[PDB]
Amino acid sequence: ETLEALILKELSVIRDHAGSACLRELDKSNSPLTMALCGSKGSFINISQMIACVGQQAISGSRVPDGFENRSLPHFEKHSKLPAAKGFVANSFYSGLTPTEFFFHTMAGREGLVDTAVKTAETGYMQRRLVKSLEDLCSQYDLTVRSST
Amino acid sequence: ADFDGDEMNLHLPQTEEAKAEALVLMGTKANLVTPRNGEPLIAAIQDFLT
Amino acid sequence: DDPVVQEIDVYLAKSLAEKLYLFQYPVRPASMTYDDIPHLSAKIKPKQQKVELEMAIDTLNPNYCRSKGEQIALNVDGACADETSTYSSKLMDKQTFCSSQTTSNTSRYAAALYRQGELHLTPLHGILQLRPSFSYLDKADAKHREREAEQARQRRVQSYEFLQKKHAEEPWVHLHYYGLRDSRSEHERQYLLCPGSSGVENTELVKSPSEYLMMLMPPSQEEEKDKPVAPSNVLSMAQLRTLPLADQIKILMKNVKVMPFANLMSLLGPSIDSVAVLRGIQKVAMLVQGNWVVKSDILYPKDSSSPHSGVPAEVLCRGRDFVMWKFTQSRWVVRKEVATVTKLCAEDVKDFLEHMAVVRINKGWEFILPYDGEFIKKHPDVVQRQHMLWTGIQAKLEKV
Amino acid sequence: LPKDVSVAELLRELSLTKEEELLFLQLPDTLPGQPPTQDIAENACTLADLTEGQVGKLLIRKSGRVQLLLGKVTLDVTMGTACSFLQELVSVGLGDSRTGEMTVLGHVKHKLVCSPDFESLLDHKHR
Amino acid sequence: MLLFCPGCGNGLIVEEGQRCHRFSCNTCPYVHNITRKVTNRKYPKLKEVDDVLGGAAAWENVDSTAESCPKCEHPRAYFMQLQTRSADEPMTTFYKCCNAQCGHRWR
Amino acid sequence: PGTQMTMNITLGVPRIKEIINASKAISTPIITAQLDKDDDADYARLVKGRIEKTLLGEISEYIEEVFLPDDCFILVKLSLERIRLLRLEVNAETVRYSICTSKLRVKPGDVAVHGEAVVCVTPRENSKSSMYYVLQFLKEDLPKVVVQGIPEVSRAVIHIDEQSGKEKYKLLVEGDNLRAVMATHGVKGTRTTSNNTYEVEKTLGIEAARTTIINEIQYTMVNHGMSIDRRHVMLLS
Amino acid sequence: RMTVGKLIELLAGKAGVLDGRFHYGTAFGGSKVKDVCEDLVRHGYNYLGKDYVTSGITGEPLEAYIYFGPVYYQKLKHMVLDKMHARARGPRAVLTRQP
Amino acid sequence: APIPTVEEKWRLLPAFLKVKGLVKQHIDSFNYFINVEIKKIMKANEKVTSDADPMWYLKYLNIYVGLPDVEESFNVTRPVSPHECRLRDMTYSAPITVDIEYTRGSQRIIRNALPIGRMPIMLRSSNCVLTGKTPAEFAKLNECPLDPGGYFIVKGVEKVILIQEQLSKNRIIVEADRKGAVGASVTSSTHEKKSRTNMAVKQGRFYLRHNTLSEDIPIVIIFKAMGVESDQEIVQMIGTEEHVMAAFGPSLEECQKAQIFTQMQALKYIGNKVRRQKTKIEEARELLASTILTHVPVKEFNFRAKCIYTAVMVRRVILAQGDNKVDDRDYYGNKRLELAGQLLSLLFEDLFKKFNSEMKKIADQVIPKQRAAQFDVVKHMRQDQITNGMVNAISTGNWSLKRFKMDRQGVTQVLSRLSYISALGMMTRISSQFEKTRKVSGPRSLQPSQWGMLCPSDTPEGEACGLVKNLALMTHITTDMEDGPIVKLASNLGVEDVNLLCGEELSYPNVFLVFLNGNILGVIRDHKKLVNTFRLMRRAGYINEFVSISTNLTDRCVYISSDGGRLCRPYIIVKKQKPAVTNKHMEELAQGYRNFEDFLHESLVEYLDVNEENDCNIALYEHTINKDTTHLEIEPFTLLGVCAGLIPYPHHNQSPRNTYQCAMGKQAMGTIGYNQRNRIDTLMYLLAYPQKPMVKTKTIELIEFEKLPAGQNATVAVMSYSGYDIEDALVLNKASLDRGFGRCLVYKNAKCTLKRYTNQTFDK
RNA sequence: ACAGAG
DNA sequence: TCCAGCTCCACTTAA
DNA sequence: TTAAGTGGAGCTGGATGCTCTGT
Ligand SMILES: [Zn+2]
Ligand SMILES: [Zn+2]
Repeated sequence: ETLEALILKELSVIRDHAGSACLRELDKSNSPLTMALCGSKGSFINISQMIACVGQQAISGSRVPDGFENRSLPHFEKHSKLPAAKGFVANSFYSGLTPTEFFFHTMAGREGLVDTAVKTAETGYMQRRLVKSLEDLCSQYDLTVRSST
Repeated sequence: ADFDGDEMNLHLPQTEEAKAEALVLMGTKANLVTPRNGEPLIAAIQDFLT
Repeated sequence: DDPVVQEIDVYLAKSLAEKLYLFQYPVRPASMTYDDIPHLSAKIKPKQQKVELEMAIDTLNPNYCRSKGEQIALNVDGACADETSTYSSKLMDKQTFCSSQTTSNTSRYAAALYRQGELHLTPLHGILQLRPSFSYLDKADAKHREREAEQARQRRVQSYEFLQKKHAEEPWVHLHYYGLRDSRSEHERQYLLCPGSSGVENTELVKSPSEYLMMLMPPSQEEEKDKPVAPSNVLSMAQLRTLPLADQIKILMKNVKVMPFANLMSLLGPSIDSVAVLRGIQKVAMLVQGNWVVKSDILYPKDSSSPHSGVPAEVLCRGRDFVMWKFTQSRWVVRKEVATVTKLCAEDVKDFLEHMAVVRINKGWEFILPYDGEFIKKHPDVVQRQHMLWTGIQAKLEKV
Repeated sequence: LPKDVSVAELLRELSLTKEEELLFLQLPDTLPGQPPTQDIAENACTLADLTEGQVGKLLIRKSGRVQLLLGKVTLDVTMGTACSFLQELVSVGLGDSRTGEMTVLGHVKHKLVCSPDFESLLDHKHR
Repeated sequence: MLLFCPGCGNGLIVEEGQRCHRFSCNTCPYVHNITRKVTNRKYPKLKEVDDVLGGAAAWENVDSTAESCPKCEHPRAYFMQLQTRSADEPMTTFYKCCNAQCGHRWR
Repeated sequence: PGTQMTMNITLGVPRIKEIINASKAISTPIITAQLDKDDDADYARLVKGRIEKTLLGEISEYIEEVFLPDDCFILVKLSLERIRLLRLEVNAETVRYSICTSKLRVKPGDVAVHGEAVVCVTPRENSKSSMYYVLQFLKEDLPKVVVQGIPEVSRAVIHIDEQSGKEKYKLLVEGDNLRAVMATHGVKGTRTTSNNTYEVEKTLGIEAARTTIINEIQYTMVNHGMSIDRRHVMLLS
Repeated sequence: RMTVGKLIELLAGKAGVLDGRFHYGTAFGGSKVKDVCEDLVRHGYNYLGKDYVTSGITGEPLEAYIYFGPVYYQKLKHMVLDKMHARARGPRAVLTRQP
Repeated sequence: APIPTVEEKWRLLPAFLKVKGLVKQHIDSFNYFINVEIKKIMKANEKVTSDADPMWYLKYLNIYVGLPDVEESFNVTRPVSPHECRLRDMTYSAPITVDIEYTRGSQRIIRNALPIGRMPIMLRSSNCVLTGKTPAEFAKLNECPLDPGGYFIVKGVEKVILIQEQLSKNRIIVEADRKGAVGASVTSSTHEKKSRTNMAVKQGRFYLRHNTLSEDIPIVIIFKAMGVESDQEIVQMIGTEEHVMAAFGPSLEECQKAQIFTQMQALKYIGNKVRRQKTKIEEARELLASTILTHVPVKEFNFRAKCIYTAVMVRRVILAQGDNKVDDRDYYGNKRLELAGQLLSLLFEDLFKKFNSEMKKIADQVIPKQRAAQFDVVKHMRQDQITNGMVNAISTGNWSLKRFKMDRQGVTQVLSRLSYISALGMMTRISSQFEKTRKVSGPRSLQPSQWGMLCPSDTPEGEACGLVKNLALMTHITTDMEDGPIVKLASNLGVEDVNLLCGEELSYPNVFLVFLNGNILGVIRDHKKLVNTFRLMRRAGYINEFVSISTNLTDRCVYISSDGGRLCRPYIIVKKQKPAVTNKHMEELAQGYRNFEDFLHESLVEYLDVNEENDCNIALYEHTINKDTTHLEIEPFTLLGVCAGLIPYPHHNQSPRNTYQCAMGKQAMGTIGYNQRNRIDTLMYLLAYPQKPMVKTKTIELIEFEKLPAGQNATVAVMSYSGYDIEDALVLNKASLDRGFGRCLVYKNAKCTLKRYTNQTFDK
């Protein structure tokens, strides 16, 4: 687990020093830079991710778990803890993704889709309970909060 | 709302009291801030900020 | 890696081919042999081979708790009956062993008495596992419980009771035992050898490696119910035994619309009759511009519907044959609007051509493979009779 | 404990000791022969159909390779699972209908396994 | 330790006899007198760790430093990025900022 | 805010769900405890070892069964070097007193303390659905007795702060017994809290449980970037 | 949303209709940007598809350049004429007398 | 020195799609059904006999299906096209005719063509009228050449039997319980009986649970009932390590507390726990012989080969309690796909046994009672039991089969004809097993085991996100194989029998087990020679090329999977850092000398399974090849499916955008086929002036999308204009909509029937 | 009962 | 698929 | 010796997001 934290340290320095190197050489009257400075749509993570480097593809707060025996895909060696074998993309969305990097980024995207889909039945029953328990309370004219009874 | 094939509902109130409880209490000019933390919700959006 | 040591001869004996068994004990380690314990009864059934033994354990040793032995002997036996009895004395004296049958066929196992420099095999008639029995506790519970108190098509083969009644009909065969320390165990041990010369050439085992491989891996189907006449594109690289060779040219030329001459020798190999076969090949392919071209009758007989979408069209093979004739006289088909002269669709002509050629700008199509030599094979006369026959084909075209 | 191999098996029984040893070897399902006038079909040929006499030779090659040349084809000999329980090789003879002799010939220690060399059988005529 | 009867191969139990303690079978007369010291050592795993943690270097072995937070602008920082909610088409970040030990944690 | 969001802790929707369900057992309970002498870690490991559950097998270097011609027993040799390094208040006489607590009903006459490290446990007849060969039961059950600390605390840990002007050592305890962790010698019991509102209600009263509900809902809402005015969670509590 | 693929589809289409090709957009491959940037300069357009654009309301030129090209839009089955709905008072259920 | 690249490698994909993949899956299952399995069902039910009055019997000999016909008013029959069955609202079926041999006193009376029912014939199968025709002969059948088929026509609607995803039967699953305890289970499914057995460690001792036993009995009593009585042999079979024996000890100590020491005692104990449906001994012995672990065979009550198997289960529970290596339900080596043939086999077997039972009941009524004249059962062969069963179970979609306890619902769906991709995208759908029981988040995720088998991007959005899935472009599903030569080869490669050994060899560090679909073939030393020799015998052609072999080095087992319904994918064999496929081979493929099976036989292309690509190393491209590579990927764009194959440059987008395109692309207005004017459907959307895409994927060329497209090329300026385009709204051109852009057509339907009543009156 | 849409 | 009430059963104190 | 009050274990019954749009 010490190795995991150091690899995530060395890999996430690459995204910062790659993203702070593209934002220094963008001219003004760039359109994503204008749309990110005025906060209307986007950010600096998105510009630095579709120009410089798509970062570590993380699933459940960690690197990509092994789907096969002791490796993520058959395309890598067993027990390899390299960046490319556990979900570090090096390309941007400009230069396009390789097959393994595309598959890992799709793995990281389906978690967002499934959390959005599960979120709905996850929360609505809670709000139904809160409303059924709290709907009676009122602020009276004598500055107190009383129930119906 | 996001204008990507979005359906919204409508209700015409059928009583004068149902009008006046909807205008004074439920109008957009009287609901600019959210009741959660007092922050404004009706404000500018993309291409009105840019 | 030459056989640096021990070119060891391997023999075979048959004098014990139907007497030799193999008793193995799953619960007893290799150190604690039964060589010392005396034996009492040896029982067997020869068909449905099942062995029961009885071994006599002592009592004067310190490892026999006589207080428990008296109680277990009182439990199994009666108190004073002794007419028929499991144990003879007032103690547990014997231990009975029961067998279980390992396999159905022992045809492939062999015991090997390795002498110096040679090795003697002998087949096994059976392989039996002997385990210690616990039937005396069941007999003790039996003595303890007796002291206290137009039919349908049936399945009797798959019942335990009918199976036991099938096994009860065989009478027992009692046997004398002879231990390992007997001289008979040394006397009968020499029958695992065979009387034979050091060098004998074997009459059997003459089969070849490919026959042995075909014998241990037999072909799935001895003959198939339908016969493949091969209109479907079966494996051209597989020299199918039941297909004639000429039909493998017919299906190949239907696949490979044009091919070089030398590939026939490269695909068949020089063992074919590569001189007489041209009276077969002349009926299915004809040589044009140094190469073979498929004949018309292989692709479409005169009732075939259009093979493409758009406006349907009828087959007209001389509308193909005139095109391949034009490649025989000219360098190529070289002009823009041959589809008006021959009246048929452009979608026919430009699709037919697309299986033999590639387009260059304005000047039609390019012949896909270089001008090899016609005169590689010895035949002089065909060089002129080909012109006679294509003159006949031209005269056929001249009717329409 | 380490796991011995067939060349170390036959060396200790030959060079180290003159004393004979009973082995227990398995064969392939068919032996590469014709059943000699056995009224057949190309069925299985086993040891129950052959005759007495020399059946083949055993070649221990350099670097541990052990083959069983059993005619024109050479089989392959490998040490099987090593048993460590008791095994006894007995002769049961039914000299009479109701009685007979039982005799123990010795203890069997090692188990050998024979198998056809499918790579060499297949490299004669590839498919 | 498991010890098994040479006769029938059931499991032995320890009991006491008139001269010694004995291993005895439950189903046959076999007994084995314990004449001398016999032992079986387990050797279990000791509690190897002491595990002090929470050091500041154990906190800041993450990439980010010298960036800008919208609250206190300090360089010594600890960032985080998420994307695992595709209802949020915008990105997701969270930041920690601890140069002056101010300790903000916002979006 | 539940639609926006979802030592390990649970945050997001399951944390708010565990708060408002007010169940008696939450997933991952955490007791945060303050120390009075928060200067150096030599004092912190003492009170760490006073509350964390330590098994007998974790300090014994071997546990052997000895069969003799006159008696059979089970011998446990303590590894006193590890007792020295873990800074624990255990020896042979304390292990003798930690045994005879809910184990097979052994008698105090059955357990001896022959050295300072060796402890022999002579067994007797269980006499209730067991054979006197119950030595095998204590062969695998006696290493799981507790000798020191609180039986409900799974683990405890030392956590140090971030400030440059100071360095104080708190004590994040993963357990479900607030009353015990408050009451040990060396833990500042006036400033220690919990996450489980049921323990805070049972120990410190209904008003402290109200304060705990307020603090915990506001903490879970802050950690996912949300922001609720405190009057709403005040009304909920 | 980071659809750089649409931004390359536009450029590949504009470079494809000016010389009569179909540039491939195959997964993990396809025609690169460095090749379609050379087909647009050769036909007189800018090498990044941005064009000098005059506003049609005022007649003055726009300051920024605008990115023109053919993009393959597909029409979906969701039309508003099949979804506009209203009810003053109408038929009701029989069990619960509500609409 | 750079590794040379074969540039025409992609050609292996258009040569593959002529034969396998892309609804050829459904067709190769339905042809398999109507060619062999309807003969295996008749063989299992070949003779029926009335219980009263013997010496009378009906005997089936052969069964056929034949060509589709329609029965009309004046008993005129005629062959029919599928479009005529689309219009007139009838079903599209061919009559099942069986030949019989029955007794009317004269003991041998035979028949040859006795029609007993009507089988719905799937389109483009081996008995449809459409197969093997030219495109200009699809014209007189009013049928599109590009219609994929694979669907039925039942009462006019087009229903598709979807691909069902199951768990692999007959396999030990070692899993953690809700309580944290580690147990085992195997759903022992055979043809006649399905049942789940368990292995629970609820008190530190091992129990075994079953639906026939009212209380889960300890495991040593089961071993004593199964013929092994010494406890030493039980501990030999479980394991001879120290900690294994220490973990297993309290189950021997439990069995010695009771007085069970003999097999008769154990059978007496187990017999008095049986839920009652000779009692004590025999109802326990038969229960252990045919219900607990029913896929393991006992022949003559020799329980050795079942004792070895339950010892393997107990050893895996013990060794999984040490380190938490529990098996996952999500690795697709443990999934099996069930096509239309394997469902219609079960349906027809149930309907056919109900047919024989109804006829036997009629014969039992009419023989003892009525008349001395010898009746025939030919006069009671009412066809409407088979036809109504098949039509109702296809048209409605519920599969209530009492014989197999299957109660699936929602199997068939209506084939969607919104566009062309919608019709082709439905024919590759895989429904899941759970089907939205709860928000699982375990199978809804994307496992890495779906590499190249299932599409990473194509999935619905919403409650079915990650549960409805779609096949890749280059995948294949095996059928059930023969099992002839596999056992005969395996018993020559040094596999020792399991009967010639005690259990102690299972704890040796050099002895692996060889399984075959859940049954034990024995043990082996030096497993790598076995695996290499088996793969060479597969590459030569002696073993069928869909038989995969694998190795699990942790559990020390060598699996051989010959079963059907599991995923395959082709690859290129790489030997000593060079591929087996050369440029000369691909030129010979392009010129027509060879086809794809010629690549199969010459050991150039082999199929890999999901369990076998666990053991191999695969390079994506040729420049990734190092010394430990065994296979080369043919085409990496085959990773994406069919609906994702429309996306131009899909590897530059963010990943949810491709999913939203896989959803929206099915709903695009377009064209259906060449018969879209002769076709009368419920709701058909067309576009007036469609155009083919200007930027296209090779998948578009493969599925022939641009012969009938969906969409128009719009000249798009990307700018901020007029402020009505804020959140995803887009401004159009008024003078472009007038000239024809976006012009669609909407076709609807209105049908009316005019029936004749039983009373002689009629609508008018 | 199934598929969609937000 | 997860979780509060209800009921059954051993386990000490106390006479 | 046993009457009795209270722990712990198994069984039982309850619940699991909002709408339209079609077959
Ligand atoms: Zn014994
Ligand atoms: Zn801050």
